[PDB]
Amino acid sequence: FITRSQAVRKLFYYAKDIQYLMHKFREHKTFARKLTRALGRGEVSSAKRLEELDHIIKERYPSFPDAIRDIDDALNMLFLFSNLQVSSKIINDAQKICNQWLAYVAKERLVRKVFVSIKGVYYQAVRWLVPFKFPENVDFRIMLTFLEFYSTLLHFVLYKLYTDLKKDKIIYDSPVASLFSAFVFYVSREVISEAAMD
Amino acid sequence: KVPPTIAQFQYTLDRNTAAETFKLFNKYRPETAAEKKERLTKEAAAVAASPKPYAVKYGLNHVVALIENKKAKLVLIANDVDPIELVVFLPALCKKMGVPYAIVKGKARLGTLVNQKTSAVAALTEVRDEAALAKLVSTIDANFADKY
Amino acid sequence: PYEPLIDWFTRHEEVMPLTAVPEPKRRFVPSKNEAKRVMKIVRAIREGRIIPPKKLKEMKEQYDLWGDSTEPTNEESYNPPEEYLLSPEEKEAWEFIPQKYSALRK
Amino acid sequence: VRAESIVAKTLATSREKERIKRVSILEDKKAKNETQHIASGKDFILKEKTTYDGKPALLFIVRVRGPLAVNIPNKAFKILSLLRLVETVKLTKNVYPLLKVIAPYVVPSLSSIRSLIQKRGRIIYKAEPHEIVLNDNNIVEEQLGDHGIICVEDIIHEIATMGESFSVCNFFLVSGFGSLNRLRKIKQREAESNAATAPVIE
Amino acid sequence: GAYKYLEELQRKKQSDVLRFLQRVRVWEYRQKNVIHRAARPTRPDKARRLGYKAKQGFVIYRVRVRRGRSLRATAEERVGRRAANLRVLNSYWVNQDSTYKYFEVILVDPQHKAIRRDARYNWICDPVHKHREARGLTATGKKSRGINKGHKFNNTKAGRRKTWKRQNTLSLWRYRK
RNA sequence: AUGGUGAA
RNA sequence: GUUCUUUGUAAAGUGCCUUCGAAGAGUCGAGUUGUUUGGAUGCAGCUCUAAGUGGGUGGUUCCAUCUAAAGCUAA
RNA sequence: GUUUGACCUCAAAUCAGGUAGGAGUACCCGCUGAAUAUCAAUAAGCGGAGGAAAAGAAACCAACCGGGAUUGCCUUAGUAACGCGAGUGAAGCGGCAAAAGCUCAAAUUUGAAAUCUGGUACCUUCGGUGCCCGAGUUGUAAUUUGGAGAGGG
Repeated sequence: FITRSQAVRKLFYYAKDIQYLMHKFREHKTFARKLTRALGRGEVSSAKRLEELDHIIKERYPSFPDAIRDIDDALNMLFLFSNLQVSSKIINDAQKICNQWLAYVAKERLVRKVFVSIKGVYYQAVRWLVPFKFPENVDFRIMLTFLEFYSTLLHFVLYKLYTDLKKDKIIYDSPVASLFSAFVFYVSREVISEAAMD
Repeated sequence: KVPPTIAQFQYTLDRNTAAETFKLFNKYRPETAAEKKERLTKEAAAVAASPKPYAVKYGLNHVVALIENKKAKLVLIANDVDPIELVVFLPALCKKMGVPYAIVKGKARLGTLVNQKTSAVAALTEVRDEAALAKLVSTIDANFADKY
Repeated sequence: PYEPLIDWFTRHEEVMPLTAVPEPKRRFVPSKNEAKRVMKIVRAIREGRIIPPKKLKEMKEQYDLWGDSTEPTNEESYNPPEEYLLSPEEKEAWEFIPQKYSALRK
Repeated sequence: VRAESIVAKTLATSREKERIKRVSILEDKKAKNETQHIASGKDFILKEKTTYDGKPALLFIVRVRGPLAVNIPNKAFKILSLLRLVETVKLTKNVYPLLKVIAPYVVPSLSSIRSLIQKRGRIIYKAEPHEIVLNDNNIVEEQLGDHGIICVEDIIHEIATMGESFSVCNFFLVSGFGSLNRLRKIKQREAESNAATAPVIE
Repeated sequence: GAYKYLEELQRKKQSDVLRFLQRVRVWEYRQKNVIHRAARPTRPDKARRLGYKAKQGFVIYRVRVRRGRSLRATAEERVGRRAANLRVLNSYWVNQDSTYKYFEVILVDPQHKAIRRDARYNWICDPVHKHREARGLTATGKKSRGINKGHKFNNTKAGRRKTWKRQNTLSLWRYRK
């Protein structure tokens, strides 16, 4: 059997299912040298002109229910990044994705179990976890790639779920839905919120 | 130890004055292919009274045509041209015509400021900034011609 | 061997330019090539095969890829029973632990 | 090092020192209310032009890190040291004359303020210089609970509101290299780029 | 134009500057193969007046030939044999010494679409021009053939063998003269 | 004489 | 013949006036050595190597005719 | 900078788009080539093309009241000339067949490398267009090839 290192270099695994798998990431390397050439030329207009995973998702998850297998880690990473050299735009996008998912969950109220813990507030719909709203005191490149893949998957997941603005400046099926219905709660500094009074 | 007509190169403008000359020349970068194409497309769309453009002169044949007419005020010459005969006579021609000339190391460096991979020579005829050009010419003269 | 050479000719500056063929009008007039290119682009726009850059800016401006197809905690609560909380002596051998807290805010 | 750097430093320092001197003279003359030898007796702030209301409004402070060629003067050095803003109070009548001086060296809603407070999370704690994180709310109670702050959320609310923790907490609380990172910095330089009588630029 | 200056400078072949240039270039070439691809000609004026143009389709080759079938003819034959897919148009001398003589030959590729669509150069694409040096149709070949006008080339004006055949044939008409 | 054949 | 297009202050020609007005170098040439011619020419190894109102080919003071050392082209 | 870029040079890829060998050979072109003058620029050998090949529009022929691309025939002519011995042996003019002139180097498009190869999507597909990539400034297009030619009115 071909060793992992040997197979990676050629591109322990079965050669039958790996040889055929040899078929833009590589082409993107040319952009670095083009940018270096533009910098050497001393003119930025050419650089501006030069500047101006759906396929892998389907094979990994041929059907929407199959996403649930990795949704655990996907939501874990997304929520971890939502509260965390990652660019600020990536953090904002991760937070927005999590907020949209939470809003959709609240719309359907598809929640069954919850557990507040030291690690974080656990939830069940599928189980997912989110850390507290406090600062978090490793090679982030792997984390960045995992976040990108999970965000790409969650984009399609949210699109499927949805198919089936001054607040931005401030921010039956189960007993959970059956209970607390019409019980409008008021939350203090620790539904109406006192924080909005500020 | 070579004939005097050779080895006139390897004596070149100093780092500071060379950098100043490059900075001055970068102002008059000719419109690259993309910029000219987009500007022409914009003009055509607008159509669908004009000032004379200013840019550096770099073509060796074009520069030599401008040279000996006394129009060229300052000419830059690369010292690493493989056919040295193309540039052996240019300093003497400039001296005879009284046109200040400056030898700058690197044909690639000379061409990098004119949107070309390489450029044997570069010359300026028109200016936007005349005082700066005159001061640069005087500095180049005092630092190159009076020394070597 | 490489004796100095005398600038017997370059020592006197050329008083007058050597060339001829007085300045063409095109040097004092906008280039005709620019006008030709502009009119060619205008013709292309008329034929509808060229999009103006302003329209390109507007044109510079999510699907069901699957459709129908055939293919835990460990009691680490913030207010757990005292038995769950590891004793201080055993914390040295432990080298996440359940801990007792007054409330969620603490 | 070449003389050009020191020459530019001296020229920029002289220019900015004269600019600060005119601002200080104008402020001193305005304090006397003798609007007979000054261009503008009133005060303005620029977002567009906006009048500087006497209300002690509170806004976030940002560092611009420049002009670099201008060596920081002694007055600006002291002002930044007191405000500890050297590293890269309120808008009162007595604070404006000092804020305007450091204006070239420096520049919200609940959403931004809450996130900033809960993310930065500086807490002076005993080694002595520890400032790591908002570790636990009990730390605030122990160190600051005597003032009526049971958690960091109280500090956030009192900062957003016109409370006392806004003042008390003062004693308790593209960026890369390589070829790929040069184009973004060059683009941001356009946004990166001052009369004494002109309004304060925000 | 500058090309006039280049021609005038090249006229004084024995100048100390051209001597230095030649002795440097010959030494530089001595470290290279006998036949190799040249990035650009060392005598732009000569190549330009010989019909060479700096466009996709033209190729410059430098070949070394033993001193002492002319040397230029041998160089052309060698480059044609090596460059079977290219057509030899013309060549010019570039250097000489006591041991070797160097010539530069410019070649045009008829397969390149640039040459095929070039109205001023597509003529070489005709099959009748294959291996011009082989038949001595080049400038050096024609000169060696004695092709020219006047009494000095009466016996070799056009074809040294053809005249012998013509003067050896017996023309007989249907009605004898 | 020209060009080839085999033969230690 | 039939039918759509041209266009763009686009490209040429005629006569006049006006200001300018480039020309294939290790090439021509001489020397020598091999070669061809019934031609003394040409071809070829090598020392040297030419000028721009210049150079080549022919005769009694020179006069007649072209502008080589690049190439394409049916009959 | 106890670094990072511009090129130039040199290698490689089961890279993409291309061409080269060889066969035939009466004629064509070049090299070589026997049995000091003669068989002889023949015989044989090698290399390179087509339906024809080569040559071709004079640094020509002539010394005339001049002709004006190359090529083939008659004539010039078995003459001039030579080896003056056996022998070799032209060419202008004249008549006929057929006729076509052109393209670069050379002096600035510099008020716009205006040029071209390749990739991509279409259409009216021996090609055209929008975009991109690369070559080109050590010169790609137009304007001039001595009959002159070029900037202007």
